Amino acid sequence: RPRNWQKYCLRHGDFLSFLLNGVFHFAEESVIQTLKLLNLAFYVDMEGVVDIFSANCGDLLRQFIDFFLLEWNSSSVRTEAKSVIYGLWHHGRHSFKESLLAALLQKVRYLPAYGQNIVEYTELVSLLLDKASKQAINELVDRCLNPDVIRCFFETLHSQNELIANHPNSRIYSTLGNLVEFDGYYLESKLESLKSETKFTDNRIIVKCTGSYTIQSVTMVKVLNLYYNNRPVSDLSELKNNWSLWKRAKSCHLSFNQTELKVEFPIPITACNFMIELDSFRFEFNFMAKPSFIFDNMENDEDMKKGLAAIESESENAHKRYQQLLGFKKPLLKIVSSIGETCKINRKIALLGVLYGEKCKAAFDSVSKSVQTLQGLRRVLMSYLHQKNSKTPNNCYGCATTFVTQCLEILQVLSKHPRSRKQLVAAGILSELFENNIHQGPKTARAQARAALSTFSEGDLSAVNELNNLVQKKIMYCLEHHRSMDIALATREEMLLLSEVCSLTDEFWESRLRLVFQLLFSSIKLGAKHPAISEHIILPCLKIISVACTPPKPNLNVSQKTRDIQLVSYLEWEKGASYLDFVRRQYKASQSIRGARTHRSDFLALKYTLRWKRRSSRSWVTELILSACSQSIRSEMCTLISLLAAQSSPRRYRLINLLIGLLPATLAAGESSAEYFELLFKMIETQDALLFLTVRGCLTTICKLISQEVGNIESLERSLQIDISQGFTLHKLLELLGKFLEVPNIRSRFMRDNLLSHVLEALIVIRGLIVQKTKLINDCNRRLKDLLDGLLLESSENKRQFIRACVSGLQTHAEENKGRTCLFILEQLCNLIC
Amino acid sequence: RPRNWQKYCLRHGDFLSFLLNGVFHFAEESVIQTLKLLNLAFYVDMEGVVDIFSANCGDLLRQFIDFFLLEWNSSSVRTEAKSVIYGLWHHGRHSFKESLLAALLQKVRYLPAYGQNIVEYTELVSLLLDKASKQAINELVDRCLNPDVIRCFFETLHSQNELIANHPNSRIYSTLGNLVEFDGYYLESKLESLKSETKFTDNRIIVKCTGSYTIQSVTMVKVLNLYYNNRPVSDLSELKNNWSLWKRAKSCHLSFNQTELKVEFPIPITACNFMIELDSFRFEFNFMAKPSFIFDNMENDEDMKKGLAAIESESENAHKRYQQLLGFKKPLLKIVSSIGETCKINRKIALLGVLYGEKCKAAFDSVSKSVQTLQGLRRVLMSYLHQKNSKTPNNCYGCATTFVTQCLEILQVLSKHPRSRKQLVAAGILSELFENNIHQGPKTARAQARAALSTFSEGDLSAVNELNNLVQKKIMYCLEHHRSMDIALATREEMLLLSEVCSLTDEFWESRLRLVFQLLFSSIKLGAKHPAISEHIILPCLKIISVACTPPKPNLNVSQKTRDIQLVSYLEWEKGASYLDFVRRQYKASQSIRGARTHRSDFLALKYTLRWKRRSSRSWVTELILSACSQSIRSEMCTLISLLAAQSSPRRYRLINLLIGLLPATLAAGESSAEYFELLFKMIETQDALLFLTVRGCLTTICKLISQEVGNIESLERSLQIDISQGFTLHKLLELLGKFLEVPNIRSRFMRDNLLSHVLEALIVIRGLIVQKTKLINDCNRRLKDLLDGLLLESSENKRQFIRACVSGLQTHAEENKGRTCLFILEQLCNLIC
Amino acid sequence: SLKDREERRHKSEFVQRLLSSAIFD
Amino acid sequence: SLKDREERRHKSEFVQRLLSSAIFD
Amino acid sequence: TDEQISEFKEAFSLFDKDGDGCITTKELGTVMRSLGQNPTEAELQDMINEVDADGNGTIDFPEFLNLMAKKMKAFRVFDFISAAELRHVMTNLDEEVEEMIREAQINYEEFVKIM
Amino acid sequence: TDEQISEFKEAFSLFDKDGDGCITTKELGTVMRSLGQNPTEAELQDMINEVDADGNGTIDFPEFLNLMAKKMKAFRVFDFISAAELRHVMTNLDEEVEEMIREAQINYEEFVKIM
Repeated sequence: RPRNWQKYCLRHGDFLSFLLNGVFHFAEESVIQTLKLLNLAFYVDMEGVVDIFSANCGDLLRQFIDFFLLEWNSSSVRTEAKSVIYGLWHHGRHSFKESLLAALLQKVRYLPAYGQNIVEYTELVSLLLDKASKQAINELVDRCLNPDVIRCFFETLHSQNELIANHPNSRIYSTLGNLVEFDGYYLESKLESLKSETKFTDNRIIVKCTGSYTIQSVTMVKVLNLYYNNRPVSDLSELKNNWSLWKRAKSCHLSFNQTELKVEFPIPITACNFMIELDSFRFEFNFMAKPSFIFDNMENDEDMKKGLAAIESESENAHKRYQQLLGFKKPLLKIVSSIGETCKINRKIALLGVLYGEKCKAAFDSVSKSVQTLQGLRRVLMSYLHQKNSKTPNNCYGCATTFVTQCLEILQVLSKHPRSRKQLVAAGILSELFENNIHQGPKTARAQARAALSTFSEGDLSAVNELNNLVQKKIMYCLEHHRSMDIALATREEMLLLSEVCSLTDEFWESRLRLVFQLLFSSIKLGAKHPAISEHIILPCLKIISVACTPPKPNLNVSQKTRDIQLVSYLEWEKGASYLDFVRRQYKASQSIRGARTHRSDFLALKYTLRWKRRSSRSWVTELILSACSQSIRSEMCTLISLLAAQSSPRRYRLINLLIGLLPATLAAGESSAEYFELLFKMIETQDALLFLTVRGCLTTICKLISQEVGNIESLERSLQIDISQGFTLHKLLELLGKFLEVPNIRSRFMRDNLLSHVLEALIVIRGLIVQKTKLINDCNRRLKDLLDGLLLESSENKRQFIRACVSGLQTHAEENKGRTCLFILEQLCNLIC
Repeated sequence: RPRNWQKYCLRHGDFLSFLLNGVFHFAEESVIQTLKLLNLAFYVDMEGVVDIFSANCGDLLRQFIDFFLLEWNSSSVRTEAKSVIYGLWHHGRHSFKESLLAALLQKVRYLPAYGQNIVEYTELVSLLLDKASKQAINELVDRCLNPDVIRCFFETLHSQNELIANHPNSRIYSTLGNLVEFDGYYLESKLESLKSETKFTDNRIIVKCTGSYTIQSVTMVKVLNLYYNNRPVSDLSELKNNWSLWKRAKSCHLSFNQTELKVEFPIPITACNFMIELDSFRFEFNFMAKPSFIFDNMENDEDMKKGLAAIESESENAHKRYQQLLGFKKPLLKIVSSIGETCKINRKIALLGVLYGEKCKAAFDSVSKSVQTLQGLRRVLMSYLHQKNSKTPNNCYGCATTFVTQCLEILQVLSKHPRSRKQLVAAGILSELFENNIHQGPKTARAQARAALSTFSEGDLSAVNELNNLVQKKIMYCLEHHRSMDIALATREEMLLLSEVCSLTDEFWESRLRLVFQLLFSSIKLGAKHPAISEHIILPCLKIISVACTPPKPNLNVSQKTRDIQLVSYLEWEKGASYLDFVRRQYKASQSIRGARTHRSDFLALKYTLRWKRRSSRSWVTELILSACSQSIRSEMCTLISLLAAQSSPRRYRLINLLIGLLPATLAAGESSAEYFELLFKMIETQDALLFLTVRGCLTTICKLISQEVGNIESLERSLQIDISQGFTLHKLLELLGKFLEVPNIRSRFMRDNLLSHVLEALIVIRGLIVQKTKLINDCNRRLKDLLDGLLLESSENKRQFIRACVSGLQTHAEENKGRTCLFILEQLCNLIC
Repeated sequence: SLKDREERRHKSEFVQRLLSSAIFD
Repeated sequence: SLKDREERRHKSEFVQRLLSSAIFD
Repeated sequence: TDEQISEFKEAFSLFDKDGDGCITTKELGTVMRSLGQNPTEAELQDMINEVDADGNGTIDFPEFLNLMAKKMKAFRVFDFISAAELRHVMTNLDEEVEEMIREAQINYEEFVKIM
Repeated sequence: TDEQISEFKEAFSLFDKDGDGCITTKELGTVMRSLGQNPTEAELQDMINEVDADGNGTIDFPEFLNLMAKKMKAFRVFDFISAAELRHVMTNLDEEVEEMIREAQINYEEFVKIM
């Protein structure tokens, strides 16, 4: 019942002050009970009860914070202290809210020294500083926060990032991470397993452990008594005969023939030596515990003498283990430097794996074990010394990495605050993030850093300018020297960053679009035929542009007419023309057309002024639409062409003309022209389009292209090279010709123009082929004879004209003494006549 | 006897023309005998005999060249043809020398199509064009060579390098090479093992092989007869009963119980089916042979029908094998792209090894086997067709690589020719080499390319300018973005290139020295504390500068006096001052000093004009001499400092002053100051140097530095951190103090200045240390007490002054109620008194 | 909102005109 | 040759003076 | 020209599916575009209501010559055209202006050569 | 100054190994350098032959004051010094000259302040 406890605290506020005074000296379990009681006290208004912590001018509150949210090495106690502080913040007076959060932010300078324990503190700080009757609370938050706190945040972040970057082992860690099972940074500068000595008697078992162990329970005769002591001892003889040195932990009563007994200790017992007695009437004793360096508080000077001897021995052991760690570090450094120079594996990484994961791990663990033993003995030593006479920053790679990772989410939180945002960008947070954080750290850290950078860049000018400047410079360099390094690895993170920043719908989409266009054109200019550039730079640029061009799926005459007017060209736009200029021009044109003397004159003036601006400002489609390197780029521009043509009929017709102009280039592309031909077939699906091309003389173009291709194949007949895909382009040309012939008037024009000579000659040549006779070639020959009989069946005038063509062919080929061709045409004439 | 054969050829020149006419149609063995006879003919002057090859206006000679030095697929025949051509060149008339070498260079455009067979031709060409009575021969060489040949050389080199660079698999090959056992480019677009069918009879064994095989000998009964035929057959039944189809190769006679018989064929027999008969009276038949695609010349149309059927079947087989090769290519491409993302090995390279070395090799070998079978059948098919009716460039990565590698040595040869050198640099050969060849290819290719570039840059201006421009730009970029990529891999080749080009003793060493200085200062400015930059850029720059500064091991007053005059400063030199200016200034100074009114005025004028030039033109030692990252850099600058001080005494004294000024900085360096302290000890080895420092008050500086260090260690006493190397800097300070005290007058000044208080206080503090008590600390304490008794033993006045110091210390420490310090000084006083 | 949808219409049309100009200029 | 050796002497001395100037300037 | 009317008849016959000498009012835009012209849809509708007075939906060959005849068949608004005059015709709707005039004072002939 | 002669005596006594008040002619360069001066070896030999007239190889304290006394103890060759005058004194042995004069016409006082 929280409420009754709350009234009891209200009427007995002196009790909670006593608990708060004592909790600094309680042991961990009573600490937990005390903090639980405090949390339930602040579950009713506790306005008057909060002022207990402000005693001694807030010294008690600061001691609570320091001892609890930072110093104590237990996640649960830190989380519970965070909850207690949150309850204090919720139930506190306004002045107490300021005082408590001031106690909180005063530990910023000491935060880096505490390792991973700062997580709960920082989550509490983020929850408290978050802006949510609450106007006054935000006023307290604003009053308490001062620029000094943000300055220290930035300074410690910069210092830790500098430590990580300037670390001698940064390159070793980066190389080893991608090769071996990387799970640490070791280059930074049962009863049987616990026992070391054991003695037995008629009914007692005296055990000396390898060290101090804090045992919470023991699981394994009528009465069973357990004894323990944590006095370091050289041998079990001195403890065998001195019973006064044994402390009775628990007494357990066993039933008859009880094979299992679980003995749990309400308070864990720390003991280096334990003694188990079967008081009254194969044993396996298994203990759940941790290694402990909290040794018994020594009481005399002999104990400090033994402690100093232990200091010397463990220091020598640690020196030996550090020496072996270095001696194994040297070959590890040797093998790492040889990476990049040439069991189905590279044996170098095998040696690296053995060295790093097995022996270096063991050596580092032994060094660390000696280290922790040394802190234990030294801590108890100075404890006794202080009783008698009455956190420094580290270079740990992992600790710095985890602090940086958490500070990225901190910056992501602080970025929504405007004042802090301006202060941080002025301090140079964007350049720091771009240079170090987006390239280094785990994936979660990289995502948090990119999100924080995006939030910082939102709503602020010249931040986008500097960001695009760095991105453009580095990517453009990678473009210029692409043949000498990994374009994919160098520009993956920055390409992703440009992708995410473009998705932002602030007012500065225009600059990002400008950068995308410049990158795309530069990549086309320098590395259009290069595979990596096309796959990793050109393709993302095309994807971003396509996403920009796609309309998200949910007066007409005026809108159509304004579409006929070209408002902004690319040349004008690259030089500084804005979308605001575009909308202004469109609005003026729409008004002039709606009024369409004055509005007519304005319309004409706008038309010519924009035309003359274009003239004053005064191939990549071919390069990328038939790029033999990648099908993805061809498909992407096919989609772009379809999207453009789907909006305007005249633009569609210009696109058809451009595509038809590219038909001769498909001869060299071969199999690469599949996407272009499919796009063409989709585009000319209308009979009007076919007739439009027929008027333009495209049928004759198809005929001469077929003649050129069959001549090219005939020239390859003398060559022994056999290409399986031979005749694919000729196959598609024949398919397009057959599509054209499906219309009656087109077939009439075909017959009238006497173009039947070309198809007969092609039939002769491909039937005469032997070496270049592939499956596609045979299919093409089939389709030729199909067209031939299809034409012949229609009418007698076509038969007469085909006879005339055969007669002329017989003349020209007999003057060339071509026996087989004459035989073929004679056979054709015989087949038609009979 | 070469001479008699030569006279026989001279008197029967018509015989050699017959041999030359016939050799185009002879089989390979008689070809070898004919070319051997020709070589022996040109072993006496053969001036009149050479003109045989010039028949038919050199058509016969060109046919010889084409068929022999390029087309024939045998290394031995090509080498022998090269020797024959060299003999023709040696014994030929001048006009014939021009004609024969013109026949040679006419094949430049066809060279790339012949693969590795061009090696012998190119060695012959290099030997012939090499400049060695020989003036006329060089005249013929100059007349025959034309700029067109060099232009084609450059064009084909550029085309092949573009093919290699733009190859879709270039990145895959580069990545796979450093990970897997890379021995090929497969991504480019006994009796039992030979037998396929076997039949037996009472005394005959009829064997059908899996294919055509050219057998030179057969090693395995009274008479043994061997028969063979190369007619392709479906089954052995058609050959079992038709004896007329078997050709008798050899008949062998065996002794009684002969277990081994080696049958060698003077002319190799090509056979798809062989028949072994035991004519008269466990057998293992083992044959040495190669797979052959020279099938029997078919004689009828049924054979061409079977050949066409074989074409179709083998084409289908090749299509299936190419499909399986592609299907295995896809996962290989998948795994390669995942390289860089995290059995003791990375399993990704295990999969890559299996895929690439075992299955891809097998698939590519099967594809190639089908391919060669197809060329065999197609070649015999068109052979029969031509009998009845009467080399294209490839994208092979290996072939292009080997051609490029050989062309680098070609350019290295051509670079010694001045005209070709100017033409090639004008064409842009240096930029091509620097961009592609120095970064790609095998080690031998890289060395040859670097040597060719060095020879091209020798003796030509602005070539060094452009080379230093590229090197500076790329290395400077790598410096700016060092935290984001591999500095070691990016700049290794260019650092090596700068190292080799600097070793050249042409006139342009000054520019290279300028570049080295700029790179060193930029690297110090940006990445002095970075490990990779210091190890890979700073260190090579220091090494190059040290090599420049070292004098190669084999009026004096004037030379010494001119050394006192600073002629050129670094600030003036970086702005454009030249070594010619240095030598001119030195000569003028030497003349003025030798004449030393006019020469005195010139001397004074030179002094002040250079001083004022320096004024008008108007830390790294500290950074690198104590750089904790690398001992190599510290040692290198110690060597440089020694080299500089070894030449001039006043400069030596300035260096001593600078080094002593750096003494306080050694407190933070700790173990890093070993090299600096050793250099100091070497430098002050003279007693004059010690007294010089004593005059400068360096003894008091040592005393206060010792006090500061002991105070710093005392402050670390409250901290539990234990550093093993503690007191090393204090150890070296004590050692330097002891070195100073060895001089009697210095010790007298020490005692007079009452500095004994500092050493006693330090003794007290370090004897009071507990936590920071390491081995170095104990050794330092020992040396302190040693200095104490050493001072005390000398004289009674020192004892009195030490008593005074102890009295003052007792006063100040008793006012501070420091019981242990008072106890220590009381013990010291008791020890001296008694 | 309808105004936002119309603004996206204008933006898509503007970038489409940019592409057509870059292709046909 | 003696002239070449003397020239190397002058070159080494010149670069030594360059280093001393770069250090002490 | 005679070749012009010949090619116009050649194009007209292809759209003449049933051989009556008339094409549908829908196909006028397609046939007119096939001959090199690019009239806007508003111009297409202007043609359709001017020629199709009777509303039969067909256009014969003699009329088909008429629509394009007027179809293949400005200086005074900016007026010589000086820099300042171009500046007012600009503002109504300096270095760049200088570049404009330099590439193009601009009389009628240069103005024509630059359209 | 009195402090100067005091420190000179302090330095002199350290080189006075045997306490006779005289130092060897070898050590004069070292003692003189220890006091802040940097005389060249030619100047050292000039001292040695001027003071060591008797050739005993020793120099007493009163003489030791004399050598440095003259040791701690030009405008007219370039002559106000204009740009042109500096150009002739240059050629005997333009933008850069302008930079020279600007950082330094140059009278005696600026000339002193810039040496």
